[PDB]
Amino acid sequence: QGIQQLLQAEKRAAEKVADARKRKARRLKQAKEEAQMEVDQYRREREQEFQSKQ
Amino acid sequence: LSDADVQKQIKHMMAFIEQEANEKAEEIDAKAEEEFNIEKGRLVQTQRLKIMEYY
Amino acid sequence: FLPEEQAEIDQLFDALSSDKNSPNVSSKSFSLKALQNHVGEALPPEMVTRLYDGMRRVDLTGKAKGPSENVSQEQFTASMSHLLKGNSEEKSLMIMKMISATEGPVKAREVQKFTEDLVGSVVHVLSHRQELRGWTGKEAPGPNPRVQVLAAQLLSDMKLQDGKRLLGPQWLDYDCDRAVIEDWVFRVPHVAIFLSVVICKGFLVLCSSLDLTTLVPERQVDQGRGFESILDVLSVMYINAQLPREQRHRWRLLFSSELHGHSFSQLCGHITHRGPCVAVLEDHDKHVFGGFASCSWEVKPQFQGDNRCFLFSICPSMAVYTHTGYNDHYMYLNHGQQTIPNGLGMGGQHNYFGLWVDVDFGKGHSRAKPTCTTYNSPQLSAQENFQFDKMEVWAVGDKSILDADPEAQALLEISGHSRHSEGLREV
Repeated sequence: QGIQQLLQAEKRAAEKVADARKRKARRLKQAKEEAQMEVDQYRREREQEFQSKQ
Repeated sequence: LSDADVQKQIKHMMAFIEQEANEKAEEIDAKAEEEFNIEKGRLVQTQRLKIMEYY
Repeated sequence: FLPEEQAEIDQLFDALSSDKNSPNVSSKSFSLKALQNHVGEALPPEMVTRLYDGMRRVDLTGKAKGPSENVSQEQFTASMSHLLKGNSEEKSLMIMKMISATEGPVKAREVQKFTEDLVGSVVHVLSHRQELRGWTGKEAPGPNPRVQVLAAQLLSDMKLQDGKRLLGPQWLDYDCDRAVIEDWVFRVPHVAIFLSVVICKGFLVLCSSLDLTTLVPERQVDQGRGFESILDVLSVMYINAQLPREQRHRWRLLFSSELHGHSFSQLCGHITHRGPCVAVLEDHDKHVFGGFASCSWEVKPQFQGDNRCFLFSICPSMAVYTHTGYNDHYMYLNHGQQTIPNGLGMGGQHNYFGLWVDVDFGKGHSRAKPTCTTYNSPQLSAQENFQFDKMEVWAVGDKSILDADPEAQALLEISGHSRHSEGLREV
């Protein structure tokens, strides 16, 4: 039917945002570890400071 | 003749305006990537000003 | 045609076919030597030849193998019946039958050459007819770089039938038939507008029901100050297209860095409370960008503005980014606080704007790294944090504290505190 099957299109509708909020709660701590990969950018100044000392 | 009119009307909402609740859903993924870059800036611009000032 | 217009369309052909320098011709027809005569210096040479070979390949009867060698009134009135009043199935017909001497789909490399053959000529007819209204954007010796980057913007709406846009060096070799150019003249209004000013301004048909007040705005600067702008005339004919229609006629000067100092306190004093205005600035790497504010600028911490504010781009590329409604963080203006940022900002959020001008004037950022949030707009500048020297704020459409209180200057002198400046300030 229609009103027997409209919520069957709405449960699939509401189950597309819960993965959009679970990916949003992941993307915060997804690359905060790669926001510690700027402590790999500290290397290129240190060997360069070892290069100005060289 | 009668079912050919009621098969169109169950496409009025099912894939046309209920599909846009799925289109309004996956553009919080444009809003969550902007928050991710704030913390990516907020942790670089508090430490890259520190671990480069040492050198 | 109306008989007001049917009068002066034959009054152009009757004076043409009576040429004296071309000898083997009759009274009913002209030849191509006199069509490059009355235009004079109002059109470039690369278009007056296409003025010939776009009108000559009309088929009127239906039997001939191609174009006729003498253009008659039947072959003239029908082509303005295709262009000046015709429909989309008729309009791009005289686009494609101007390109190749053979019929067929015209290739995607040589529609680009025609697109840079048209927009270099609208600035030739409008300057020779003296309708610039002050907007004389200086031509570069060599090619004008704003003719080039404007012409490829129109070809971005060129939707081939595949659904995939023109990308990479395979963008030159598309068999673009009448199937695919006929929505392009439907989607892009300016390729329909610019043909009505290259033809109907040198030919001087005064009965034309166009509007030239709303195509090119009027530059209103105060006199006495020799002032050149950042934006030349093809750029101010680009930004003027995406404004509301009600405001497109007059662009008044509000702030400019080479006349009113290089200060943010002058910027915030000249553009506050002056209605909707277009801020446009150019950094060190020749990247012109900016944005438009829909309401007045007002100094307050809150995010002000509504959905008509947009960001654009001119000199790297020409594109316009309207609102997306994810957030209403539209405009921003703060003037000397310490917990929230001090400057001008549009898009994004606090410290993550899509366009930001700081109080330490000549600096800013467009930190929309993937895109922006309010405007779906990219990183505008070349770097992440640019530096600029020229800024303009243009409105669209339409004493001091030292002399304020005479009791406080009486109490300051009584309390022992000096003046530090007599004979240094005026009165």
